[PDB]
Amino acid sequence: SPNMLVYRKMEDVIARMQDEKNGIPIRTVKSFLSKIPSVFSGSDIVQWLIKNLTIEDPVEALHLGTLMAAHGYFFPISDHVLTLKDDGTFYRFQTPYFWPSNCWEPENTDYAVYLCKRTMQNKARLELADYEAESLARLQRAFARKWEFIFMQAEAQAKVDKKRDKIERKILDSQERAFWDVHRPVPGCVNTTEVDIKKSSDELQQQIKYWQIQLDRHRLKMSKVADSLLSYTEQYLEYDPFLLPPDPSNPWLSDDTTFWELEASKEPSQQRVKRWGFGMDEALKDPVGREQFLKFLESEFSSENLRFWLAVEDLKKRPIKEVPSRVQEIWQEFLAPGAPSAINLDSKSYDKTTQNVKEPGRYTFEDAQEHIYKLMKSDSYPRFIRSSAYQELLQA
Amino acid sequence: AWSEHSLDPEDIRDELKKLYAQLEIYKRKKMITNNPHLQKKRCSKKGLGRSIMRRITEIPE
Amino acid sequence: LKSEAESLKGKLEEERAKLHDVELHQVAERVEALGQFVMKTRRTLKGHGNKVLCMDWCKDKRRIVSSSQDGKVIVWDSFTTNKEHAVTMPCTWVMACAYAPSGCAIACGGLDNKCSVYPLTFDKNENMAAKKKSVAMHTNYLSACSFTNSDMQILTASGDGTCALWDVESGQLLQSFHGHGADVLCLDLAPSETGNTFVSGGCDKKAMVWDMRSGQCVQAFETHESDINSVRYYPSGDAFASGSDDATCRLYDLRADREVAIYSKESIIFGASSVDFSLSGRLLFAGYNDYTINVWDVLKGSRVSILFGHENRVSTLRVSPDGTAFCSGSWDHTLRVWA
Repeated sequence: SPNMLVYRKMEDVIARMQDEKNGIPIRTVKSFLSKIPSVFSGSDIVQWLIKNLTIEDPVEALHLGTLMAAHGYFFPISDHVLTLKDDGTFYRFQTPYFWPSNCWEPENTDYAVYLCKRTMQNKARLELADYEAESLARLQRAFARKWEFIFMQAEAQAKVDKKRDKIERKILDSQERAFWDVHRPVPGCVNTTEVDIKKSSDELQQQIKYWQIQLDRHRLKMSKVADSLLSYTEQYLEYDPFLLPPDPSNPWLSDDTTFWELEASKEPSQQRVKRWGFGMDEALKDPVGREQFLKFLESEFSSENLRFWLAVEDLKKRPIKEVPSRVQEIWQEFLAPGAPSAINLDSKSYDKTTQNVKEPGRYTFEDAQEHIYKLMKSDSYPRFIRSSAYQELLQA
Repeated sequence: AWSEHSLDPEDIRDELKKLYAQLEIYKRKKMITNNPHLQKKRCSKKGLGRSIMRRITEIPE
Repeated sequence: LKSEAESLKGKLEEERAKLHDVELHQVAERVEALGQFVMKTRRTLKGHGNKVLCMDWCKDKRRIVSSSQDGKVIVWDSFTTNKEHAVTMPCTWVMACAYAPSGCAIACGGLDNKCSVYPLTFDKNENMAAKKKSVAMHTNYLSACSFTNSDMQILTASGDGTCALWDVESGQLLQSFHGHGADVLCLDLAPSETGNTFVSGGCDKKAMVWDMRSGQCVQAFETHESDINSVRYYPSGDAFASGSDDATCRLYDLRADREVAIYSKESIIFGASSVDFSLSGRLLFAGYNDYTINVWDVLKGSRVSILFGHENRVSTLRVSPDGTAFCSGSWDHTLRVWA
């Protein structure tokens, strides 16, 4: 179960927190009104975080502390809503029987028990806040039968704990107050219990063959990948609109629209034209690049292979209703010998084509597309980038 | 003491004594809680006794 | 035979030593480090009435799609904050939405086992849900979709441990993948239009990548410490990293077949609930469970900011494709547009 590991890590945290030799010291304050022992101030825990965790931002360490304290690992002695506030207020750890890691789950009758007990310990005031008084009103109206032993065991517990010493009753009642704060919190702050429903739950011959495919699994050195990754970063590094953008026009930040609108304009910017020059794949991604490359191929009387590859791609878009209607037709137009558009195949290519053409398939012309595609990538794109039209358009 | 062994056994025995005291008071209330029906009182008493013996045998384990 | 198998493994170790002679960041320290960022809020959305649990950009680079857990899908304009659509799903826990390339339809579903798709346009002013046409349907809750660039074929993933491609009008299944045994949660297209492949990993602590031309589980990896909760391709089409509820994000190559560098920090402890790259392929994004976001350098491995905006947990996160900003999914019942 996932969150179990999370709670385990934070358990590591608090275990290092109340360390014998290091740790925060749980002090005993003396006041003009009273003498309160076994507390400490939130500035202490803030300092402890910053020391032993090296959390550079005070705010960041404070937010870590915030959610920790909203998972019941320490609470403010005079408040319902768990929030760590860096100041002189008094805190306390929680008990190993009342962590939240212990799969606990209170229920409505037990909330009634704690309500009767708190309301009946003191009888000097309605020692409570308006939300908890509201909850008790509902519990009354709906629990008409079962009240009595609730009251019974409540005052029984009151005697069984008051019989022990006066500071004991105080600390135990403080703890077993806060632990019900965290498991039924004030209307505002988020519950920290819930979870998402998603987590709501020959033999050696194939073995040996896996070993052999790992052998023939061609790999390259990490330095090679390093160069590839750095270089693919660099070639658009000057295009990153987060890090260093030359067009400062930011429709988000600087309330402009012109950047995208220039992007909509079919006329390519000089960035655009320099960016075409990296790879014809990116070109074909560009509609503008498709148009200009196709123009050159036409004016050079060489506008077929691109026509084919566009044909393959535009075929790979329609549903299964038209796959046969196109495959036979595209064969008869390009891959049927005797048609004007003469795609050119070798032995195994045309063999594969002839065998598959009976059956229209989502991966029909894979090897032929590879063949013509390596052809175009090897020949066309180079001369295009080398071409006068490319140079004249990249100049301005 | 703000502790783990001590406070662990402390809260544990606290809940334990609370349970056992609740049980004794239940034994007395058998006839004292004459306010409602017998079998209903019977069912409540039975459920309480069962859960209490369960919690006891678990505290013993 | 066992000895020979382990010796081939040792030979893989030897070739890995030769290939990784110097570490990724052991060479990466060479590139000049990076400077200060000042990103903070630039918008806010105030329409939902629950948590929000999915979001996607269009290709028009300005709209917004996001579905909720209470039956109500939305279509904003963060540039304008003015609703132009609305729609209600019959069910609860709508756990995945997707946007059409051109802007024609959106697929929302999960926990009802059937992934409906609605025609996005301003076609019928009566309802955005009334034209509900069942297209896919598994027998379990449905994790996500990737209209895989044709606008007539959508992926889906459920607790079945098996994904497939489902046509638009027909409901006619097109191929299947049954290499798994748990709940898969991840799915993303490749950036390349070379081989329309994709990845699926999941509760099994592993990740595996399908080749849609066959349906055969070619690559497969496992290093995570728990369930995984999303993944994304390195936007050059060459690798992909991720993070999960280990809080320990990692990045993986395709060509070397090896982990590249650890992404973790003891400070953050909570779960990792999304990732997505920046158009440079320089940064790294990830929404977390400790309510922050966390941009990390992809090379030098340091943090660069933590931009505290969300009163609750981060659900899922994306980069706009233009490359100009990013949004967050979060447990605070609203969205922001983080620039």
